[PDB]
Amino acid sequence: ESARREVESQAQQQLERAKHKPVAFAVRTNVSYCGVLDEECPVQGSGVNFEAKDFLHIKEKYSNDWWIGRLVKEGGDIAFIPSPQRLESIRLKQEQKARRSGNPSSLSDIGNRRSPPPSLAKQKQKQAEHVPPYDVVPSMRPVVLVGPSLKGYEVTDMMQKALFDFLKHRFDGRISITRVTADLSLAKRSVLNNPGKRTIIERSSARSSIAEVQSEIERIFELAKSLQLVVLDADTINHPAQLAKTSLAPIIVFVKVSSPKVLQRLIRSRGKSQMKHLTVQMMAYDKLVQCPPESFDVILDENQLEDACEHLAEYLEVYWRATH
Amino acid sequence: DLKGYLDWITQAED
Repeated sequence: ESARREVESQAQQQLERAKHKPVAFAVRTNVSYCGVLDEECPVQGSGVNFEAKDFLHIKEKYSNDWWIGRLVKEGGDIAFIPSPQRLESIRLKQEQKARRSGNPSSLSDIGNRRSPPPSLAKQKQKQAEHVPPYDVVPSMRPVVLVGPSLKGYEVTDMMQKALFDFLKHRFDGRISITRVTADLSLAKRSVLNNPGKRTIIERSSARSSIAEVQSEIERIFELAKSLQLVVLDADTINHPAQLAKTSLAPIIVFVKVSSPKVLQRLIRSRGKSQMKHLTVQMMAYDKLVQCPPESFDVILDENQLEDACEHLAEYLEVYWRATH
Repeated sequence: DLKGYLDWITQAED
């Protein structure tokens, strides 16, 4: 076929020409699929072998069924990612190879109950939750420091502030750090079409601060669109589970004390205004370490400042190189 | 574990 070979040359030429163009936006996957095994790809052999919970970058537009993208790994080339409708179509192909998909069981019962597949056997139903396979996540995952206890107290604030200072100085010219006083745990996507569109409604949500929470969500996306590294300084985060179900998916960096005895001796030497909060502070210390390590992204358990700083720096440096 | 977590916890602001 002369049509497939000619469109192959044009597609390859487009990839070479577009290899030096700015990145437009990014999405996040949640299903295990391969971009090479599919026979509908316009270019064969240049697919992506991605897995569940992977990050892809999109630069230009191809069509309503396919897109051009590249991985976030070091030295990642350009691959093709199926469209959400195409992924929905290929999801239906995964559940059709089975013997049955609707109500009629095939337990040696053939010839009596035909039972044509109703709407319950298609994608029209099962819309109670309808988790989207593709989500419009920010262009990069933000960096957040959490623990070992609640923020706003003396024991906690300098440790992140000094760590922010080291990140700011080492990444001079490529860092943009801002303090978000608004809440970040209420970043929802399937609540309503437009919750509190106007502030003059004088409703429960119109007069509340919820509209401020969602307004800051788009600010992060635009800030992440600048390609510069961003670290959030919010003090409304105490557990990765509160931000786990959000679309931000930040880099959960956990710094922890080696022993509770070490922490309970640091609080004593701080000042009389801090032992009043010792009881509540110790509550967060035990509940945060009870979270499994795999929930967090990178751990900071070193007892020396120099050991942890470059341990975190190399994780951030490799991300900068891999995403370029 | 205490010496490294005491100077750093105070020198950031003080």
